[PDB]
Amino acid sequence: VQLQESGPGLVRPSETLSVTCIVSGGSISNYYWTWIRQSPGKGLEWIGYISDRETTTYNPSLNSRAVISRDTSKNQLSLQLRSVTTADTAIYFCATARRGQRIYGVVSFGEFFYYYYMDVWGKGTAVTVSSASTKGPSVFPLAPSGGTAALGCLVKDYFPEPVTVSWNSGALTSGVHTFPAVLQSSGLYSLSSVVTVPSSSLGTQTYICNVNHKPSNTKVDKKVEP
Amino acid sequence: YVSPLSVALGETARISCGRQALGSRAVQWYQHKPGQAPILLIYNNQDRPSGIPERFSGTPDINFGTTATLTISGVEVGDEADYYCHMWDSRSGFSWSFGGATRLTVLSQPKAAPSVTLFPPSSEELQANKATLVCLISDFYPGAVTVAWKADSSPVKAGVETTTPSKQSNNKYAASSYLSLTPEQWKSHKSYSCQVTHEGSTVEKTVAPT
Ligand SMILES: *[C@@H]1O[C@H](CO)[C@@H](O[C@@H]2O[C@H](CO)[C@@H](O[C@@H]3O[C@H](CO[C@H]4O[C@H](CO[C@H]5O[C@H](CO)[C@@H](O)[C@H](O)[C@@H]5O)[C@@H](O)[C@H](O[C@H]5O[C@H](CO)[C@@H](O)[C@H](O)[C@@H]5O)[C@@H]4O)[C@@H](O)[C@H](O)[C@@H]3O)[C@H](O)[C@H]2NC(C)=O)[C@H](O)[C@H]1NC(C)=O
Ligand SMILES: *[C@@H]1O[C@H](CO)[C@@H](O[C@@H]2O[C@H](CO)[C@@H](O)[C@H](O)[C@H]2NC(C)=O)[C@H](O)[C@H]1NC(C)=O
Repeated sequence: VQLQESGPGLVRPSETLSVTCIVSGGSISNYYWTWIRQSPGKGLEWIGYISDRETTTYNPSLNSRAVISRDTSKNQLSLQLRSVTTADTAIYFCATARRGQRIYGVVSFGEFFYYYYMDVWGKGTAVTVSSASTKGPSVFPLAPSGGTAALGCLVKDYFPEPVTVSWNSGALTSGVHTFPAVLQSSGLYSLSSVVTVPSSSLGTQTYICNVNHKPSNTKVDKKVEP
Repeated sequence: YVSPLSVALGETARISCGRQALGSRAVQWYQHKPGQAPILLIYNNQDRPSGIPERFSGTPDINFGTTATLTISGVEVGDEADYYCHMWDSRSGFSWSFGGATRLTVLSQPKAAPSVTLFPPSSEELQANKATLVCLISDFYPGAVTVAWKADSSPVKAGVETTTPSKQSNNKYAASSYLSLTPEQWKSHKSYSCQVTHEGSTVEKTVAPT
């Protein structure tokens, strides 16, 4: 199946984080669902899971600050983490859990246990915890070597990630390279997305870069001209 | 939370699970690449989901003395990731933690020459009373790099923000460097140059106001 995550991107401390998991390719009532996160500098931390009877079970390390719910009308999983702190900044994945029975003796004697393994995952959503506010990014063009040339868009001064950069929707795929973001001393991020375009294609073909920053709710389309 | 595993290219890698089973065990091996979705490699000590290559294999719980070991035969550059050993048994109960992850680092990868692109500040940026030069390095191995800036003969020490070479799209490294200046400073000197030192090799790109 297919799983997609949605989040606020930024939550102030002492508030309530909330993420949503949209599922597709299968029913939501006949599967065990689970939430897992990964903080920067930390490994994967299993948050909790929910059964098909809507009876949830959470990690005792979260101090019962997590609540998982299921909505069959929109086929969505929901996770709410109250009283967030700087440590709760993490990428949140939702997955489908399968329960296997492991028997080493008599079933009547309780000589067996249940284990859970997740087979289908989601790409995850990045949610940061900070007291600052979201800032809209400024996008600048980088106008254009072996019959080709480099044409890029420069996204600067945004907070925080995620931020998506596309080139003419799905029309431009070859040469599209989005370099990792830099963390400046001011706490602001910046990245560059370049494309290797043939020199003859310049002047006749248009190349517009679409930049979307979800935490600040900004969407800008910039056309680069040599 | 990471244990290094520098293995040779084209050989067998045996990842021993950090947790020792107390009895009848149920071992899951997860593969997690940075910025991607974790993949379930092995969901029972000898079970393999559909689509997973046969190069991955776990040690079945035949006898008790068998240590949980993830075997990866014929490792490739695309196998570099974190490997989690989710352990279950009768005497430990519900194991909520994924355990320590083993990060695989495939060695003996051929050297790649760095591709450097230098972009001068933009006009819409110069009219915004700022000017940042962008130095993009891509497609090089390994991640050892030294980025320097030179305003003509004079070097530049302050105002340089360089990223970590985390980018591994085609399993090759890539990084970015930003030199922040004012428009007066940009138009002051004759030309600015980004000097990248990869494996000691020096490649230099140069731009100038025009
Ligand atoms: C006094 O009597 C006691 C009870 O009769 C007896 O207790 C027995 O003790 C033995 C060892 O001492 C235990 O053996 C162990 O059994 C486990 C469990 O195996 C069973 O379950 C697995 C899992 O099945 C799941 O997955 C399959 C798909 O793979 C599904 O079809 C299935 O529905 C489940 O979802 C299963 O694989 C096993 O099947 C194997 O064996 C059968 C044998 O009929 C084959 O037909 C089959 O093809 C397969 O090869 C089995 O159903 C096992 O994993 C261990 O390896 C170990 O063998 C018994 O569990 C335990 N209890 C019972 C009820 O037997 C005492 O030992 C006895 N004492 C004396 C002195 O006589
Ligand atoms: C039962 O207990 C014995 C007690 O040691 C175990 O025997 C050891 O097994 C390990 C397995 O790696 C060997 O390295 C040791 O040399 C063994 N020691 C002796 C004294 O035999 C045994 O493995 C346990 N399990 C079973 C099924 O017998």
